[PDB]
Amino acid sequence: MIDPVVLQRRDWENPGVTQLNRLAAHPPFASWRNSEEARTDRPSQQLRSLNGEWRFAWFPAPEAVPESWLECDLPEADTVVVPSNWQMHGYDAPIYTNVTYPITVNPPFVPTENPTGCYSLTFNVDESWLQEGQTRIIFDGVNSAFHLWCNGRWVGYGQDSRLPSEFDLSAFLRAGENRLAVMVLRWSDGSYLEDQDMWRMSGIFRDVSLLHKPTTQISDFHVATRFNDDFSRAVLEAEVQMCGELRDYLRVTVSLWQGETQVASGTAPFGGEIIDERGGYADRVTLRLNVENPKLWSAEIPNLYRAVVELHTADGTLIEAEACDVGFREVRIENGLLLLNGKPLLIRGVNRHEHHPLHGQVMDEQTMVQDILLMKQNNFNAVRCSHYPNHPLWYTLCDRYGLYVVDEANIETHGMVPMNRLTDDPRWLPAMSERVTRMVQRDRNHPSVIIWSLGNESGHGANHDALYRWIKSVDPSRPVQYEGGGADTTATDIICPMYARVDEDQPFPAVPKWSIKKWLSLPGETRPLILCEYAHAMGNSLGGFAKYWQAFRQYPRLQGGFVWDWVDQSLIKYDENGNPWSAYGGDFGDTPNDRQFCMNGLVFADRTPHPALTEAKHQQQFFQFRLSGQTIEVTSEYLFRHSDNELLHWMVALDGKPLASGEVPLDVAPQGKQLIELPELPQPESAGQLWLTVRVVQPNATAWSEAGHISAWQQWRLAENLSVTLPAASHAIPHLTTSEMDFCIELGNKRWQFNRQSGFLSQMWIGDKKQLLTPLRDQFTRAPLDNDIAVSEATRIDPNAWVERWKAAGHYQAEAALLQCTADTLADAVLITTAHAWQHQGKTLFISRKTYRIDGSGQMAITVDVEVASDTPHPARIGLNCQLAQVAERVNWLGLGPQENYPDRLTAACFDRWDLPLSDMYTPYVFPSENGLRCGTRELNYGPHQWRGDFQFNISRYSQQQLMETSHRHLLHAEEGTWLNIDGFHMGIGGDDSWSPSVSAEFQLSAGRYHYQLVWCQK
Amino acid sequence: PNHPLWYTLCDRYGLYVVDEANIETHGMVPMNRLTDDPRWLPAMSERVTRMVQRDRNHPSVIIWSLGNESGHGANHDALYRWIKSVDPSRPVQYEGGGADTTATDIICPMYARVDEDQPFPAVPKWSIKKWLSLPGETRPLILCEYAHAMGNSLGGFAKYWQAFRQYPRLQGGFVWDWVDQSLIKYDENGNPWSAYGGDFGDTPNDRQFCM
Ligand SMILES: *[C@@H]1C[C@@H](O)[C@@H](O)[C@@H](CO)O1
Ligand SMILES: [Mg+2]
Ligand SMILES: [Mg+2]
Ligand code: NA
Ligand code: NA
Ligand code: NA
Ligand code: NA
Ligand code: NA
Ligand code: NA
Repeated sequence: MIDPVVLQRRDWENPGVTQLNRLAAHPPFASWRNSEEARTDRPSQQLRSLNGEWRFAWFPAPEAVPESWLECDLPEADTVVVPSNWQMHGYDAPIYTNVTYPITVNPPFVPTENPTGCYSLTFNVDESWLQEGQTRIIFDGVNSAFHLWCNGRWVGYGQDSRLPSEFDLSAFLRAGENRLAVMVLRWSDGSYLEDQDMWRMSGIFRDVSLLHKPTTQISDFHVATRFNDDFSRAVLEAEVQMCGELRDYLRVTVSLWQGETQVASGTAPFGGEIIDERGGYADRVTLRLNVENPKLWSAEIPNLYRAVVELHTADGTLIEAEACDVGFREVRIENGLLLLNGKPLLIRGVNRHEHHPLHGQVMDEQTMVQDILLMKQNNFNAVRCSHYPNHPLWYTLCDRYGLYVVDEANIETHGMVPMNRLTDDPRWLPAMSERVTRMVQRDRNHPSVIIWSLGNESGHGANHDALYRWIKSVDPSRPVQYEGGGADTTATDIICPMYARVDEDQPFPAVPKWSIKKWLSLPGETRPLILCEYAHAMGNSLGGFAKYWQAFRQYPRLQGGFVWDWVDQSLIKYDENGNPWSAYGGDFGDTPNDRQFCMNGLVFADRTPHPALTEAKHQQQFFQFRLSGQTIEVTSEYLFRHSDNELLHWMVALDGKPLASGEVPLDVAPQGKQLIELPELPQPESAGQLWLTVRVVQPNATAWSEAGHISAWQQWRLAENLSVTLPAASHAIPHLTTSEMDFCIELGNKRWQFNRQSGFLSQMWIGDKKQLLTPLRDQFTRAPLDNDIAVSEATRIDPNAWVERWKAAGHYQAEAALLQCTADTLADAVLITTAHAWQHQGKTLFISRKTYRIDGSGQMAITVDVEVASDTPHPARIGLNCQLAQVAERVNWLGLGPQENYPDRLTAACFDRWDLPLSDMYTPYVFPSENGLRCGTRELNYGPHQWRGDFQFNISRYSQQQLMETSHRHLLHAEEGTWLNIDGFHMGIGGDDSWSPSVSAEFQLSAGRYHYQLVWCQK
Repeated sequence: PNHPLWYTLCDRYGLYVVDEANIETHGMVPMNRLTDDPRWLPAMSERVTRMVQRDRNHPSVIIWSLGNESGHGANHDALYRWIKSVDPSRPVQYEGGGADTTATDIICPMYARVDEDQPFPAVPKWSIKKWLSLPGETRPLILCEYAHAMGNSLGGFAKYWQAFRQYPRLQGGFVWDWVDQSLIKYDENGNPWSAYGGDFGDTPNDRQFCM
């Protein structure tokens, strides 16, 4: 077995040892030996990728690894791609757990059965690399700890899954063929700081590379940009550090480029200013470059310069060059406001994990770019790196596309009891400090990073305070935030709670979540408030999103938040027929697990939007609208840019029929206003409601959007002319036929049947074709949403959860008892009158009283009046349902759409005539629930049927019962015909969080008495 | 940190104590080379945290010190905040990097003179009366070392005390120092004599500067 010191020391069970022989952290290097190549950011011959086909063998523990593996390839090993997580190749199971550690909590110890990945690579090194200078290896991401060997000799050890580990291999390599051996441990003492709510995987999951640096080398460099009061003048200050022999002829030149133009330059020998009694840094120099009228960086306009750092002899010999993109911007908190370039930010943010449904936690350029384009297209301007430093390319892309970044240390100890057990313990300070300090050393030159975060969900400990102060000391250019221990501790510049509600206090002992409006004004409080997590987007969610944005806009110091979160953490599995399906917690034999709680995204794992995404896009719009008469007032919420790629399209329609349209160019200054006078509108021919819709279209393509991109919209009701004309009097009269079992009504080809034992319409005919597969009955329940269920930890139930209260009240079990069923014959109609009581174990929950009026024109008017017992939990819905025999291709409606919308999530929807394929009327949430509702609907058309009134509906091939009984979307089967759920009223979906009741009072069905009417006819 | 009995004796006899972390990197160039280096933060933190954990219940300890002559690095700032957080009962002081940095609650220079400025670059030793009223300065001033008692010395001692008594915010200081670091050697006849640097074959050495 591999030995002796390595297995003896057990460095992976010691928080005092987080590395051996690891090189110092630093900003991204490429060691260009040509300055023009550095400037253009073209590939460097001194930076080689070792990604591709490696050899891999799996072992149950490090003790099981054979000693021979160190010297030569194992025959039993396989050839696999690197980077990769070994769970994704099927070597063992990924584990989904939220809070509870995937291992027994016994710090610093891990299980003796410790899955061990043995990676190896035979590769070539050219003689030229070994004759001179330094050859290092860089592992961007290894999860969670590893020992490294080169050509059979031990090199070093590393921890922290989310930052690069670098080792000098100069003395280990030979010309020609070389062999790396990497023993990766799944569990280590590092795991105690990696308890993020996500899939627990392992392996070499980020890039591996070889870097060649000269012996005399740039070892570090920091770029700062400071400004005068109006940002018309800047000073770029670049501190550069060298390693190697100090020499008088050595120089650094820092040159600043705007495209092909060099805007500034400075050259100096080494030797910093005196700093104390012993002198200064002889191995450092600081260059100061004056920049007049700098082009400022923001998410709105991501202006970048190129800084080239040249290490050279005085007489002109370049030793090496390094470089970075530079964004001129100031981030500061002043008078309680987070300012960027002097202006208060409004953070339209989202948390984003590094997740791919096929490749797990391995990130690629295409996916990153896809994510960024989708975020910006949906009006996000900010991302939180939940909850670890990201793949290095992410920051480069955020610099270039323009997104504000919160860079977050890889520290989460959520499963500890209490949460701060390790973070208050000075014995864990060393391991914690490296996760903070090495992040700052790596990422401090990226303009996109505007805020540092100390980690996530690790309570508040003294270690947090120490590292807070370390950051403030080494980098005063960026605020520091941290949510743990109450979101407003001494370790944060920003009040940054998770799931604090807008108006409602949640006064938990020790760590209350105050109403965000209340929080700001607590005695002595002065800081800005930006939620690190809010609007939990789990399944059918984002109810109440508009309430946050209204408050964000009204309150200066409420400066936004980061939605939780971007993308469902579902993984692809394959069934017996090789068909892909989306899996969640427990689907890999992983146990214990927290099931679907890993799926909280605005988008599906494949980046298909959830309906909630449009709600986010709309509330995060950068243009605000008001209407007065026929004048539209457009207000810009851009801070820096003019509206130079925007036109306003307007449209007036009468119940879906276009009356007039037109367009006006937008010419709005940042924070400015523009008045748009609409032309005189034509008088409507018919009766009904006029609707004005405006939309902001971007005529030109950008780096992040296509030509014609819609960025903003708004609707208003204009004039309404109420119909005062009586329908044409029909000559025909429907006939009533009575039996003991049934009332049958006939009118031409049309027939209705009411069952006298049940009291419901049991059948209808058009021609002599039956229309119903299941009778039309009241429905007071929905297939529970993730929010209704309100579970965040599989073993924990909130008795106050809506699903728990509905179940215990017997809402799902309640049986309809007939009280009345009579028939009457009027002058031109047959009138059926019914009353029902729903009861559970002697308690009447609901009473439904109806009339059905069928006239000579063939229309059936259903009037429904419902009583709900005041002491039963408010019902999910008050409506009717039936299974129609007809399966049609299209659904046509006049109401809110086109996408799924609910009462507390309908601001993004527009009133119009919508026409979709039936399949679009179902939302494929991975965990199935009530879905696909559209609200404020006045007319619905499906095949031969038309329903009219003022209702909410959903329509699909899946019953509420099936949705309720099915755990995974791939297990759903289309039922015979089409299930129609038509509601007079429907409860909000909530989502302020998904583990407690979160539906606001105004969206609960608490009125006790409810009235609605539907007219059912043939089209 | 001293032998544990020292604090017990200071508690019982009555002496105010500045308990100081075992951190001095005077010989580094510049002096803060290690203390501004995040890789040395772990080793440094233990010298501070384990001192606090040991001595925090002693009433005689009234002030914590982050060490001596190690310039001023970001590691001092972090450890300053660590103490402030874990023990709000005692001020934290530290002289390195100019005696009035963000890592000290007390302006605590060594060998700053009463009336005479010593305007060294980066780390000046202002007149103590002047130091107090520099623009924005509010802290008390207590010299961590003053009146260097080397051989025939302590000239001008009365000047310090006159100033300490006149100025409220001049709250005294700690003389350097208590006892000559001389060692006993024996001559050919076995008679004892007082030895200093260099007398043991030790080289390089700084001779009598230990006394
Ligand atoms: C905040 C922390 C994050 O990692 C998630 O656990 C989220 C709930 O899904 O809460
Ligand atoms: Mg360890
Ligand atoms: Mg967590
Ligand atoms: Na605001
Ligand atoms: Na989650
Ligand atoms: Na425009
Ligand atoms: Na379900
Ligand atoms: Na005094
Ligand atoms: Na001395």
